[PDB]
Amino acid sequence: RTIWNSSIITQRISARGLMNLEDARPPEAKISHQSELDMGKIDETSGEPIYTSGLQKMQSSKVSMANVVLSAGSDVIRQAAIKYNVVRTQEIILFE
Amino acid sequence: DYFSLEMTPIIMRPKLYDFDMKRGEPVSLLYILELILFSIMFPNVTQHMLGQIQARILYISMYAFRQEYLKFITKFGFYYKIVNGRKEYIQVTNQNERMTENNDVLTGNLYPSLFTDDPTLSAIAPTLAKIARLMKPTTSLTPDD
Amino acid sequence: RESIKNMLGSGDYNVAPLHFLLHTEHRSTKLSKPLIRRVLDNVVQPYV
Amino acid sequence: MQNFIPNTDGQFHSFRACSYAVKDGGNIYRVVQNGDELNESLLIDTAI
Amino acid sequence: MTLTYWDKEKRMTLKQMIQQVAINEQENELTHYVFTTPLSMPTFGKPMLGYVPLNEVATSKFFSNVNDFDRDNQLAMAHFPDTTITQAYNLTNSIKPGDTSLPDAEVAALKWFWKFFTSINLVRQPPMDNVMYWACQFLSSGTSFLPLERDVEIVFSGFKGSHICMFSNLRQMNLSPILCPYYDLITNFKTTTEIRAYVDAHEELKSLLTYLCLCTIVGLCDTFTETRNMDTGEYVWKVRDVVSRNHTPAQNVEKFCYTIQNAKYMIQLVHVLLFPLTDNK
Amino acid sequence: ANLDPAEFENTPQLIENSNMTRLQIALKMLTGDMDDIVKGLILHKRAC
Amino acid sequence: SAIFELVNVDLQIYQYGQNIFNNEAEHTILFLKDNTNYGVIQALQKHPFSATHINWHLHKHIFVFHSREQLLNKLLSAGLEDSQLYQRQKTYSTKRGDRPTERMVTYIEDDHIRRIQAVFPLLLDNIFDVKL
Amino acid sequence: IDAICSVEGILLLILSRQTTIPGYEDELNKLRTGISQPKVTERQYRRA
Amino acid sequence: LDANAVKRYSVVGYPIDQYRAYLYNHNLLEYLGKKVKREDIMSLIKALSYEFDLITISDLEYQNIPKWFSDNDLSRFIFSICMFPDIVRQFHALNI
Repeated sequence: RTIWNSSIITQRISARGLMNLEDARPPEAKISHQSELDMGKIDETSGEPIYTSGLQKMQSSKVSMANVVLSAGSDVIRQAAIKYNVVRTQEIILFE
Repeated sequence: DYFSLEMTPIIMRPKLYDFDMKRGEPVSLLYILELILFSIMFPNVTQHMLGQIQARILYISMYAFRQEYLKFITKFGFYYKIVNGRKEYIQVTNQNERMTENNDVLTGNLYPSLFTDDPTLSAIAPTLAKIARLMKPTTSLTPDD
Repeated sequence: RESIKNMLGSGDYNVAPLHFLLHTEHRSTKLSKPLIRRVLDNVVQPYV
Repeated sequence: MQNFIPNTDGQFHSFRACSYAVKDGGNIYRVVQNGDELNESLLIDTAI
Repeated sequence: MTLTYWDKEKRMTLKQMIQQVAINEQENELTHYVFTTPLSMPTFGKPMLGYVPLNEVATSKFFSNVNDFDRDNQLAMAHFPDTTITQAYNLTNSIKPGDTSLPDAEVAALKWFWKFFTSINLVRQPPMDNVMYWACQFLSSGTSFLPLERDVEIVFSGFKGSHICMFSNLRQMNLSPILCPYYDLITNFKTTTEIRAYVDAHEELKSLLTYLCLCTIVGLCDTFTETRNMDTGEYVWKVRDVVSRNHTPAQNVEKFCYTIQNAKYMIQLVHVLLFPLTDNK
Repeated sequence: ANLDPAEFENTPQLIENSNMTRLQIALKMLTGDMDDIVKGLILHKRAC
Repeated sequence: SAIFELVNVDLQIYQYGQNIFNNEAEHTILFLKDNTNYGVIQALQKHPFSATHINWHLHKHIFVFHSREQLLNKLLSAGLEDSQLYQRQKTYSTKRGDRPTERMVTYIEDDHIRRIQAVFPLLLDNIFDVKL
Repeated sequence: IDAICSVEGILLLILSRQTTIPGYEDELNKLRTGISQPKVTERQYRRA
Repeated sequence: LDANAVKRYSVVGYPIDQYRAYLYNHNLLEYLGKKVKREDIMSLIKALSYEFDLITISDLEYQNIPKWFSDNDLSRFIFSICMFPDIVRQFHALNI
């Protein structure tokens, strides 16, 4: 081989190898980082899932597929319809 | 249907449908008389519409009585609150929105003005004591053994 | 409740929705240990 | 037999319409249902 | 224990309070203002019942410039002295699952405070130059409350600069079971002397409200600049001549694009939490 | 001041504050780890 | 009081100067809906040309001008008048009236008008042969 | 009119190096590293 | 929930990228919550009509009315009209 990466090119490798070469852990297999499996509460005001430690899942610059989502159910297209009642007070022309 | 609506247990506070009134001319007094009759004929349903009737009659008075109106506001502004047996009056010191009708006026410690005597009400703004005294039912109270 | 109600008698009934001028909404119905109490100044009093 | 909630004591002084209500573990259902709520079956006219 | 001030790196709010510098300048503004009873102006006959939270989503919704969804009377369940509070600091009128309420004094204090916060755009709050004056007064002279006699500039150095994240880890910060005993002291009629002794002693809330007044002034000023020392990840940002060149909220959308009614919220805040330090009515 | 009404002292807010959040989200996402471009490398022959 | 409680709008009226055969309103005074001070500051914030005395009548009236440089001359005239008043006050020869001072306040952050109004209260000694 | 204003704003974001947003300021120096100011002019602006 | 006990939404954990989840929570929490007063709608429909009128509105609950305010309104206007004068043509057309 001739080429060689000079820096790190593995940020998108969640897991490498599900084998068992000796019926145990392969001595160089990689399970995911605990950072990407965090499910923390969300501030109930603006979503923004946060890690369980308190750090927000928006600043670490590390993807993670373990967050939470909202769901409405049965009323999202309840459309804005109101009714109004008008009443005049002064006619345009009197004596008429 | 209106007549039967007299007795069945009311469960949702009712609001009046139509309201016509000329701003300056003295004809609106007809509308005042209309609701006076509607009160003297079904004293029950009025017991709830009291909230709306407050603001409506007060508006109409304001355009047809001025001394009485603003003097009355000054003293007996808008709401009873029974503190401990006494009755403190809270006002609305702003013509921001006086003609509102949605202030849960019949449940909670918040009573409408115009109605409970405080005999000083009369001899302060006549025609308003005269209105109020005309509407209270004063028929009876019967048991139903 | 629907499966049972179709096994005691006949007909239909609702679960206390709340109306408005145009739309209705179907409030939740759980009813664990119902109690009747009087509510002075929109604050449930204890029994007396 | 239908009518059992009286609608007035007469005097338009402190009436304080009935206030029993069923509490059901946090949630509370009222009998008279204060707040902005009605249905055209109950919006009444005066010209009648 | 108050909150680990986050930056991608933890903190304790104490490093982050000794991190700054408050250095004075010329042009003595011999303009000693006066305090004022903080105009509670509470009223409306349409509340929101149920379980209203009172700690974290509370403080965030109110002071993190999050959605300006009219943020109205929902706190009106601070009148009606018979409501209750559940230890998670949920204000309610019906404790459902046999959950317990707090003792009295706590309830009195907490209701007092939020009651002061109820209905802003009917409150008649004082112009903001004066509240800037009081804020810098406090954080400069200390709890002694001597007039300024000078003018002051604030400067921060070394943060992986994220003043937005300052406002954020504010958004994630609880305060009620921190400032409860303080307003409790103000409820049962103690006096300026002993409560100053108190605030000097406990010092957990001292750091807090130092940070809080600081954040409100940096969010409502407009003589603000920032810079990144481009050799490391370290921002130095300064706000210059805080009290003389500021008379209205800000709109420069480069620092913290701040809306209006939440700004009057914030000034009500600093007003009503510096109130009990000072002298008579 | 006080002639220019209040908000002409600077660049005007163009994008709405709500949409700004959606902007920030996409930015932080597409510039995070999901990036691909990488700099530099080294040629060398080895039989490893 | 009765009027304001009955209408709830700010009330604006003009002043058409001397020499009757003129009708252009050289300026306009304006009465406030809430005689307290907070309302005075409030209404003064808007209305991009404004001024008010220190006399108690402050609580009931604010001024509104037409231009940028129509302020200057009114401020200078009021300043000359305040000079005369300070003088006649020095010897306790105050006429049958009030209004301790004549100078004005404003919120125009104009370098020139602020320079004038700042340097003024340090020259309240001399007499300036007003209009004679 | 809000739509046209937002269009103009978002387009103003990826050009005109002399403007940032209150925060990141760096992934912008990741994004706009493709335009190569100042080779950009009208013909290009209108196409954008 | 809320008073009157009407189910609004339900929170639920799930495997999904952080950004999409942030967005789903955000636009939902936007669709909830009173975005405009009542007297405000009153004022609008008053301004767009005859000058001697009384107006009454009803049931501004559970209905989502998109806001047409901004502290910047004047700024965005003066910016638009300045570099795109053709807009005044359709202005005039609306008026006619």
